[PDB]
Amino acid sequence: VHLTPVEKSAVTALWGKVNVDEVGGEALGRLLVVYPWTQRFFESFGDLSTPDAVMGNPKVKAHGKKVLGAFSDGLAHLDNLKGTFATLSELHCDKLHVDPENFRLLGNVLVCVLAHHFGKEFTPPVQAAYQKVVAGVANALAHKYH
Amino acid sequence: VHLTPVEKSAVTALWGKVNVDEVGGEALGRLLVVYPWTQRFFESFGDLSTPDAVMGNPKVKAHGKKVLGAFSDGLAHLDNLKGTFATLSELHCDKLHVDPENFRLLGNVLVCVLAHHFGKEFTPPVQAAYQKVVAGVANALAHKYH
Amino acid sequence: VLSPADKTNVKAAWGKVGAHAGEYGAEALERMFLSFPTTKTYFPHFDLSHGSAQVKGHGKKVADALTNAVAHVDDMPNALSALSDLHAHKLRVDPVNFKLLSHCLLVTLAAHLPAEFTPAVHASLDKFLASVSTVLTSKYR
Amino acid sequence: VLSPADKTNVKAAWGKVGAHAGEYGAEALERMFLSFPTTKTYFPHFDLSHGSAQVKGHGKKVADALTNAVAHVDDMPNALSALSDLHAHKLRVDPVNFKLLSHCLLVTLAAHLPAEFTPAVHASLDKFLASVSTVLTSKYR
Ligand code: HEM
Ligand code: HEM
Ligand code: HEM
Ligand code: HEM
Ligand SMILES: *Cc1c(O)cccc1OCc1cccnc1-c1ccnn1C(C)C
Repeated sequence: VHLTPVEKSAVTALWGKVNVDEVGGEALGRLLVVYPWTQRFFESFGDLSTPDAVMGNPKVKAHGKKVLGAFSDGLAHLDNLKGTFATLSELHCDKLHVDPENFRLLGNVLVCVLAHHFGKEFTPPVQAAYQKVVAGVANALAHKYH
Repeated sequence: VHLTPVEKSAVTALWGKVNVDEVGGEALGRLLVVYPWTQRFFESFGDLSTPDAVMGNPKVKAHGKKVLGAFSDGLAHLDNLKGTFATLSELHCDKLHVDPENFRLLGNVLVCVLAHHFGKEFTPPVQAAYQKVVAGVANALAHKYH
Repeated sequence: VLSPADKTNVKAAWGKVGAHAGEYGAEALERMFLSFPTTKTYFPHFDLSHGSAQVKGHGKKVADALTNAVAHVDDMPNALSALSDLHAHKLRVDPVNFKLLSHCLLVTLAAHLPAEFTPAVHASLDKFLASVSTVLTSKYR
Repeated sequence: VLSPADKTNVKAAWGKVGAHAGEYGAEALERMFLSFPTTKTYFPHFDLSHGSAQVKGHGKKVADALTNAVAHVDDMPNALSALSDLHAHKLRVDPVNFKLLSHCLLVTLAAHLPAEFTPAVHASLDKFLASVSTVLTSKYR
């Protein structure tokens, strides 16, 4: 579903306050902790044996930053998520064969992290707008399966 | 969906042997029995209270025939499933709001019914070709969500 | 399947909810209805307006049911049979909707109890809610 | 959560499998590998050619585990703890793959035991395989 203009302003305003060094790493780390099979795609990343080990892993933090940047690209091109994520879709679908349900999971983990950081500022209407974003992103990332 | 020449010939040959009066109704019936929440979408169909009631229900059988006919249309137009199922997708997605996991489930129940009817003739390569087909149909029905 | 550590996390985290149970249950429902509008079709007999007394009251019922589920965490099928009757037999709720409410519950807990919502507790709560969801959507009588 | 009727259906159906359990396990694996080629990524060290003795041997192991699950249907977490360690802790198998194997097992049973594969039994068997899947993909120890 399309974001409304009010929703687009709300998501963008909140996103400007996000800690870009950290939030991506927390989302990726939580994915690896909450859904541990996703660790299979990151065997070269080192120690992922405990929650602390995952969250404090420099490669998880670094790679999370990249994940966050891609979400930032989506927020700047919401009318063209297909185009924006075309390359990433090929990598994740054609090369890595990540099951698409996992893209949905990461999206929702990111939403949980935003709630964690922003508290009562992450209002139900604000969440609803972000659910549209993460759904659009997941869908764009799974495009090669469509 | 892309099938090799031998896959196309294999799926077509099997499909010609399908009992068009029963196979659709058994697939839909089994969906309603195996995944009972799907009954919520069929309140107007009457008695669905037991497996025997579902399988013997005249409306389940009749509607099953229509479902089977859609799969036949899909088989005839494998190169353009998105176009073929455009109006059906609008119905299932925009009007009925059927969660798309259920599309995958019905495709796999159909495959179970084909195995049930054809036995050892439903070989692993034949199944593989049909899994390509039902995945394509499920994806086409879900296109309005993409 | 919850580990012993999972059960300790859920008992601890949900125990910190306390008198805010209904508030959080109501908020999770509101979050679900706004974020995933198709879920509203299960509640045509409810006043779903924002700040509805019926939603606040139902949030309490949902939250109180979870407390019952945590209290009988090793015998949830028996403990929650009435609710399985309701959600699986009567209402025929598509399991996707349970994933949606569970997610909204985690969001609510993360927003309100950020110190408690560690990665490990998040994991355990997600498993607990999935477990409750499986029981409520299964027909086992 | 299996009903008493579900457990009777599973046990009745698995009884008719008999000495063919390994054959069916092998066929389900083969059907999985052909229909869902991404699943082969978990077995890079296996001979996966058609007729592979290794796949036949593995089909027997899988079938034997399911037999053990049938024997311990009310005690699956305890009975299957080593297999959970393997699949959940060590292999980290994505749960979607269990849905694929479970589906291929149903396909195999429908192909071989059509008189046994009633809609009721199909439903019970699907639930049983989902239950086993949940145990093998959870870390609870
Ligand atoms: C849902 C939103 C997701 C976004 C926005 C995203 C974004 C990205 C980006 C930007 C890269 C870097 C590619 C490059 O530098 O060329 C990447 C790599 C990767 N992603 Fe994702 N990703 C997502 C989901 C997933 C999921 C769910 C998984 C696995 C379960 C996954 C596994 C990977 C892997 C394995 C790599 C390559 C890591 C490496 O090079 O060692 N991603 N992703
Ligand atoms: C996956 C492949 C599926 C196919 C090929 C299919 C095909 C069809 C067709 C041809 C119709 C008739 C529409 C018309 O007359 O214009 C229909 C109607 C319908 N389908 Fe499906 N369908 C599928 C999946 C599903 C699923 C999974 C559900 C529910 C869980 C569902 C629920 C319905 C309902 C409720 C109707 C309308 C019945 C009525 O008029 O009362 N369908 N479908
Ligand atoms: C953790 C998940 C859930 C819990 C713990 C839960 C708990 C409850 C409880 C305690 C009730 C009150 C039953 C009574 O009247 O005594 C109830 C009712 C209800 N629940 Fe849920 N529920 C959950 C998920 C869902 C979901 C996902 C839906 C739909 C999307 C749903 C739809 C309903 C409906 C329609 C009622 C109507 C009760 C009435 O007739 O007034 N529930 N639930
Ligand atoms: C009902 C589902 C399943 C059952 C009952 C099952 C059972 C087993 C058993 C009994 C073993 C042998 C343990 C031993 O060596 O003593 C095993 C190994 C294994 N399973 Fe599964 N399994 C299931 C599903 C899966 C799925 C879905 C995958 C991957 C897609 C998978 C991948 C493996 C792998 C890779 C091994 C190790 C093979 C080796 O190195 O020898 N299993 N499984
Ligand atoms: C009962 C069930 C159904 O219907 C589908 C999938 C999984 C199911 O149970 C999993 C299972 C099996 C054995 C022991 N515990 C569990 C489990 C895992 C999470 N919740 N549960 C229930 C408390 C049984």
